[PDB]
Formats: sequence, C-alpha cells, structure tokens
Amino acid sequence: ISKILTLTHNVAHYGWIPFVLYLGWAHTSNRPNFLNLLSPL
Amino acid sequence: ISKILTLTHNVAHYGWIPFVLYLGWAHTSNRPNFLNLLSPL
Amino acid sequence: QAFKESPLYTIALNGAFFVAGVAFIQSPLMDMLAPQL
Amino acid sequence: QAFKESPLYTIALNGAFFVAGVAFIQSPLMDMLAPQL
Amino acid sequence: HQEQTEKTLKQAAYVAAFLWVSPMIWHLVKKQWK
Amino acid sequence: HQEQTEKTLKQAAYVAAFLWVSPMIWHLVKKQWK
Amino acid sequence: FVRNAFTKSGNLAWTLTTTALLLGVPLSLSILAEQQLIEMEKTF
Amino acid sequence: FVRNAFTKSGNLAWTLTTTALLLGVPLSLSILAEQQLIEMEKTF
Amino acid sequence: QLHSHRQSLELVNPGTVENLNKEVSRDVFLSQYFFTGLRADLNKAFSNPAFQTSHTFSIGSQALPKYAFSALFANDNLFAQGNIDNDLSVSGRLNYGWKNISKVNLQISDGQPTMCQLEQDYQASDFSVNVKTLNPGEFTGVAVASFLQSVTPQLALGLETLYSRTDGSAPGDAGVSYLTRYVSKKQDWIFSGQLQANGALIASLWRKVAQNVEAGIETTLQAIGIQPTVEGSTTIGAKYEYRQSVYRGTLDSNGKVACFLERKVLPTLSVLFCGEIDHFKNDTKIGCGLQFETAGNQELLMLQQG
Amino acid sequence: QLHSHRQSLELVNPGTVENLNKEVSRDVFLSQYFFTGLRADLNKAFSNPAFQTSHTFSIGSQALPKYAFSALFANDNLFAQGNIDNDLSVSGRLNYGWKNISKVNLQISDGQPTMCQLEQDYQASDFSVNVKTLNPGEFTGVAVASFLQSVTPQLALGLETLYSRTDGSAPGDAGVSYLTRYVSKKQDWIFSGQLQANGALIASLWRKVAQNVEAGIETTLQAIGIQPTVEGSTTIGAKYEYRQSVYRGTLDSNGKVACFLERKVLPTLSVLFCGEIDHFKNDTKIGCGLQFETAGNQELLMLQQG
Ligand SMILES: CCCCCCCCCCCCCC(=O)OC[C@H](COP(=O)(O)OCCN)OC(=O)CCCCCCCCCCCCC
Repeated sequence: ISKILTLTHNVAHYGWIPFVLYLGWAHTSNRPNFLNLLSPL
Repeated sequence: ISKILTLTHNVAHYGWIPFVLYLGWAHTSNRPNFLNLLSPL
Repeated sequence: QAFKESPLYTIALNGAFFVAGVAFIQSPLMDMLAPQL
Repeated sequence: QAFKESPLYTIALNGAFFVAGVAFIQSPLMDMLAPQL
Repeated sequence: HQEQTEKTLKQAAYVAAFLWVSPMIWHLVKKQWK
Repeated sequence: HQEQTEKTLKQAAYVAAFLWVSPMIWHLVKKQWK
Repeated sequence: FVRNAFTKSGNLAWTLTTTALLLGVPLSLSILAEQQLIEMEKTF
Repeated sequence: FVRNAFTKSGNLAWTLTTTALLLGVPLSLSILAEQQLIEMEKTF
Repeated sequence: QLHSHRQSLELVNPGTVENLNKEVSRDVFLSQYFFTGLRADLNKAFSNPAFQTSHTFSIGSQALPKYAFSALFANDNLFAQGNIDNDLSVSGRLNYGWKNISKVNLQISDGQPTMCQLEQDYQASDFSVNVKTLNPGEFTGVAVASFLQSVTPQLALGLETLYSRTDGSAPGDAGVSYLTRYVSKKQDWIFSGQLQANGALIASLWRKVAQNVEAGIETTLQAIGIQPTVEGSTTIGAKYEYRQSVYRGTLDSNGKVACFLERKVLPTLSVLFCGEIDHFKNDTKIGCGLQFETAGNQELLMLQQG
Repeated sequence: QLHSHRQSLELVNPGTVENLNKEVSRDVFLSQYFFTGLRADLNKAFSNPAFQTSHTFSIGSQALPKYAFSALFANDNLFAQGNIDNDLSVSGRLNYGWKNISKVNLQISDGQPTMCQLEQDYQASDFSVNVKTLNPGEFTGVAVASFLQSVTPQLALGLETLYSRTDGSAPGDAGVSYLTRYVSKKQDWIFSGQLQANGALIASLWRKVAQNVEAGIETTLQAIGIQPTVEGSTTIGAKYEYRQSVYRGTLDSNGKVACFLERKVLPTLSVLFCGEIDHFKNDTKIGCGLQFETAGNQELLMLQQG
C-alpha cells in the first residue's frame, strides 16, 4: 500500500519535462512539430 | 694546469650576453644608455 | 612568530583590511579610475 | 581480436589512411573549402 | 539518559526568544521618532 | 672477449658503403638521359 | 535491447559536434574580421 | 650577502607585473571596442 | 490609538531576505560565473509568453555535465523549468504569483534519494516575510522562517530562525541570526550586514560611481581545546559595463586574482574568457568558451536585425 | 670528356637537409607553436642592422621558464643571440656567412655539464653538403655528414651517415639513412620522403590551393621476443592566411584535435589562443596569451603608424 507514495515520485522521474513542452506548444501561433528538439533552426 | 680548460667555460657562463649588447650599442645612432634594459619605452 | 600562530592574529588582520579598503572606495581617488570618455 | 594484436595490423591501418587521404587533397572537393571571397 | 529530558526545555527557550523580539521590532518606527 | 676485435671491421664496412654510393649518385644526370 | 543500441550511438553524436565547434568557430570569427574590412574600404 | 638581498626583492617585481597584465589587458581591449564605435558614428 | 500617527508619512518596503546581499555578491564578484574547461551552450527562443530551449556541452570542468537539455515557459504569472543531463537527473521549478507567490523546487538524483522544498512570500508595504521548509510524531526536516522591516526611511533590520531535526529519535536544534541593511541618502552606497549562527559574519557595501562602474568589499570570519579556529578573506571588485562589452574583476587576501571578459562580436553571438592566478602554490586555471542564440519562429529572427 | 654535355642546360640546386620537410612540419602543423599555460612576451626593437630585446613571462606551463631575457644583432652577414632564464642557463648562436656559412650553438646548463656544436654548409649550384659534429685516442662524440643533389629538374635524393661513440673504452656504432624529395611541375605539391635508422620512415606532401590555403599529411612508423613493436600516426592539417588574421588547425589518428588562432587587434599588438581535445581519456588543455612589440628609438615608432 506504501508503494504509491514511492510510485508517485517515479512519475515525475520520467514525466515532468515532457509536460513543460506541451504547455508552450499551445501558447504560440501553434506551428512547429519537431524543430523544437533541434539545434540549428 | 687543466683548470684553464674549465675556467674558459666559466668565462662564457657570465660574460657572453653582455658582449652582445656592446656590439649593437655602436651600430645605431649611439643614443641610448639604460633604456635597453627596460620594458615600456 | 610568537603571535602569528595566535588565533587573534587574523581577526586583527582582516579587520584592518576593511577599514583602509572602505576608505579607498568612498574617495575622490576612486572617482579618477572611471574614464571620462 | 585474433589479428588486432598482430604487429601487421597497424602498418595496414596507417597505410590505408594515406591513400584515401592523399586522394582527398588532390581533388576538386578540396577546392570547395577555399572561400571565394 | 536525562539528556533528552532537558533538551526539550533547551529548545523551547529558543523559539520563546523569537516570540518576544518580532513583536518588539514590529513598532520601532512608533518610538524612534522620540 | 673477441667482440671488440671484430667490431672495428663491423664498423669499417659501414662507412665504406657510403664511400661508394655518394660518388655513385654524384652523376646520375649524366646517365639518366639514356 | 534498449540500453546498448542507443548509448553506443548516442555518444557518436557528441564527438562530431564538439569537433565542429572547435575547428569551425575560430575560423568563422576570422572570416568576419576580413569580411567587414573589404566593404569598409569599398565605401571609400 | 648577495644571494638573499636580491632574490627576495626580485620575486616582488614578478607578482606586480603578472598582475597588471591580467587585470589591465582585458580592460584595455574593451575600451577600444567602445572607443572606435563612438567615432565611427560620429562621422555619420 | 497610536497606529495612524506614523503610517501616513513613511513605510517604503525593503527587499526580501534573498536579495539582501544581492547587489554585491551576485552582481560584481563573478563567484558564480566561473568555470574551468571549455563550454559552449546555445539556445533557440520562439516567444508575450516566452519560450526557450537550451543545450549545453562541457569538457574537463569537474562540476558540469557533458550535456544538459532545458526548457522554460513564463507568461504574466507563471514559471517552469526542467533540466535533464547525461545519465539521468531531473530538476524543476514553479511560481504561481497571484502578492504572496509560492515556489516549489524539486530535485531528483539517483545516489541521493529525493530533495523537495516549498516557499512563501508576503510584501505588505512595510515588511517582508519568508517561510521555507524542506523535505519532511513525524515532525522532521528543516523549517526556516524570517522577518524584515524598516524603521526609518533608510534603515531596516530583522532576524530569522531555523529548526533542524534528523536521525529519527533525536530532539533537534534551533539556531538564530540577526540581519541589517542601510541605504544611502540618494541612491548610492548600500551597507549590508549579517550575523548568522556559529559565529560567522558578513559585511559589504556598493558604491555607484559615475555612469557604469561599481565597487564592493566582503568579509567573512568563520570560527579537545583546539576548537577556536578562525579564518578570514577580504575581497575587492569592480565592474565596467559598456555597450557590447562587459568586464569585471576581483582580487583578495590570501593570494588570488580573477578576470571575466564578455565581448559580443555579432548581434547574436558572444564569446567569453575567465582565468585566475594563485600566488602561493603558483598554479593557474583558464577557462573559455562561447554562447549564442537564434530563433525558431518564421518571423522572430526577422525582428532582431531590423 | 663527358662533363660539359649536361651541365649547361640544367642544375637547379635543392635546399638543405634541414629544410627538407620544412614546408609541412614547421609551417602548417603547429607542433612547435603550442603551449599550455598563460604566456605574455614583449619586445622592443630599435633597428639596416636590426636589434631586439625580448622578455617573456609564463606560468603553469611545465616546459617554460618564468622569465627569459634575450637579445640579437644581425647586419648583412652576422648573427648572435642570448637567452638567460630564471635561475641560470645561458645559450648562444653565431653565423659568419661569407657561401659556406658556419654556425656555432653553445648551450650551458647546470645539472647537465656543457653542450657544444659546430656546423658547415656548401651550395655549389647542383648539390648541398651539411657537416656537423658534437662535443668531443680521443676521437669521441657524434659526427654527422650528409649529401643531397638533384638528378632531373624536379627530383633530388641523397643520404647521410653518423658515428656515435661514448663510454670511453667502447667501439661505437654507425647508422645510415636515405632521403628523397620530389617537386611538382609548376610550383605545387611537394612530396618528400625519408628512411632513417631503426626502421622509422616519414612521408608528406603540400598542396598549394588557390591563394592562401595549404594542406599536408604526415606518417611515421617507429619500430626477448617482444621487440617488434610498431606504431603509427597520420595527421591532416590546413592553414588559412588572411590580412590581420592567421588560422591553422589539424586532426589526426588515435584521437586529437587542435586549433591555433592569431588575431592582431591593433597595428602593434596581437592575441592568440590554442586548445586541444583528446577523445580517449576525454581531457583537454587550453592555453592563451598575448604578444606585442614597441620601439625605443625616438623616430622608429613614428615610422610604423604612418
Ligand atoms: C567543446 C566546445 C568548446 C568550443 C570552444 C570554442 C572556443 C572559441 C573561443 C574563441 C576565442 C577567440 C579569441 C579571439 O579571437 O579574440 C577575439 C576578441 C577580440 O576580437 P574583436 O572582434 O573584438 O576585434 C575587433 C576589431 N577592432 O578578443 C577576445 O574576445 C578576448 C580575448 C582576450 C585575451 C586576453 C589575453 C590575456 C593575457 C593574460 C596575460 C598572462 C600573463 C601572465
């Protein structure tokens, strides 16, 4: 029963940085698709 | 008697770099006195 | 070296560096180092 | 790794690097890297 | 061990000092004007 | 030790090879023109 | 497997981009130092 | 003595001139980068 | 009966406890900008609610990852971040500042289990309050409060406590401190001060010279009959801001010098350099590297040139 | 009888044995310009018979003195030098080139007793000869001769010997080598070659691209039944000369890169930078520093500006 207190911490271990990209993907003119994980342009 | 073969090598140990300054001291317009051992001007 | 090993040696050292240092800041000498152009 | 420990492994390695390298120099590809301006 | 018995009053005097001084320094403007 | 006895003729053959080839390669322009 | 087929080809994308930032960026500063001079003296 | 009264005051002329080449030369490059700009835009 | 006599002519509010010594230690002293190896980070921005995406490479630096992705997002009232590096370590921050803002700073590692925080603030025109805990019959962890307010139009002083308890069946300690800050008469030299636990004390000031030149001094004194062990370090800095250049550089007691130039040779690219000489062991560290940005929107890059 | 048939249409003379591989190894490969710490040398000149006086500071470099005075003097036919450093070590060189020039290179240290040399040259329009000894019933030391001449208007090949004898009552050895050099048809790619003692061999070339771009490759193969131990290293360089900038930079086998920029930002002052990444141990070296000159005569400094 105590594992959910530790399984909650293992949700943020892999599912927090992808949440931040989804926020500002909508707060633009909503163009780009995969250029955001790319260095030149 | 053999010391003069070693005392000759101890003449160049202290008396060679001051010889080079005396050569080009004459091959100028013969102005400077002590500015040559000086960094700014 | 009879007092350089004492603990009170450093707290008189750095405290003396503050006083002359803070006088160097509040000064017209420190105004000179700012270039006017 | 039965021949990577042999002494003849390196003298075939660097000798193969010379041939493709010297072809890279004498080439119009090497002319391209000189900027025209 | 009687250390943990008196440590609870060692600690309780520490926060009780903060209970005096922050109401004390709440209103020094009402008295610094002499 | 007889090593130092024959080493002087080990070394003397080395400079004698140089004595042949540098006069040999002195004048290959006078014969490369066939 | 996953823990071998990525990191053995993830480290390869490092060495080809700490190289091209080391031999290419000092060259790129030196072009502009000759680029802007050929047009400043083109104006006169 | 000679081997003490010079080297104990020869090393002092080192530390006062590897300091003034370290805190003074990056400052001197930054003046000229603002010096030449204030006259290039004075011409126009 | 006595409240309204003085609360009509006064009460400018001071800054927070974090920004007490901000104007010297984190502005004119380079102790957080320094590095050792080579590093070259680059970041595309396509913002108004902003957006960034920064990468970072580094080599031979002893305190830096060899890769670091990032992101952020900040509209009129929010904040976020994210920072994953070469093997695995995730970070994150939040702000929800409706005047009482409220941060959360999580920090996951692998060898060390889990770091968490929480914060608070309040600025009610004459005083500031900072409330901060750490990771928590079970009242465990660290909990720090504070207080700071101003009693004259130039001076302000307050204090802060703490309460640290670990090790399970262990009572726990509680330290204390004292703070102070003086502002000059017309926007000039700001003398700060501090007196934390275990004897250590800080002092500083910040003289604003003519247009873009600053100054600053700092001084720390940190302290079986071998326990009195004091130490000291007095540092002196300056900073010469210009257009398209920034230069700062300090020197101190016990033998050190430092320098930090940043010369932006493009509209959108800049290099830097930082190096240090020690004068006891006679050994030196030199670090250099670049930093530049671009754009990803189809017209944002058109609106930075002209 | 046979001499005058070919000695009227031919016989351009080749360079010396020292300048055999000069146009690649000491021109486009930075293996003698590199350093590690900081260094900042400066030199006043008041020359026509020239004159210089150079100082040199360095710190944290593992192969450099922390001070080095110098001087030189060179009229139409003479040369001299001098180089004293921090504790004591004196050097010196001479030239008296009336066509057979004749150098002397003395080198005094303190832990190692005394180094001496002597040299010679001869250039008689179709061949070159280098004669060199070292410090000498007493025929002791090293003695090196050479020969090099050209048999076609583009090719040249010769050889050189040596004779090393130390340890008093010891006979001494004598190695041998072979040399070669080919020139292109119209002032272009120059293939050199070498085959020295103990198996080692060198190969190189040098393509002159359009205006100011070069190239170059180099290759060495240096070699109780554990004695066959060969090794190899193939390097590739380039050099981009410009007005008021010089850039070169190589990369090779077994994992290394290098770069060397020199950007002269004044008429009479210049900075430089050089750094290297290893890709096995993943560790790096960074060195930077400046170099500038001035004048000491009352009118020579007036004739470098305009
Ligand atoms: C793994 C990924 C790594 C990527 C690595 C990339 C590194 C690239 C670093 C580039 C640095 C190149 C240095 C350089 O070129 O200097 C240029 C700059 C001045 O050039 P400007 O364009 O400003 O000139 C304008 C013309 N009026 O000058 C400067 O910027 C400042 C340089 C100052 C040098 C100061 C020398 C200090 C001397 C110390 C003395 C020591 C004595 C003990």
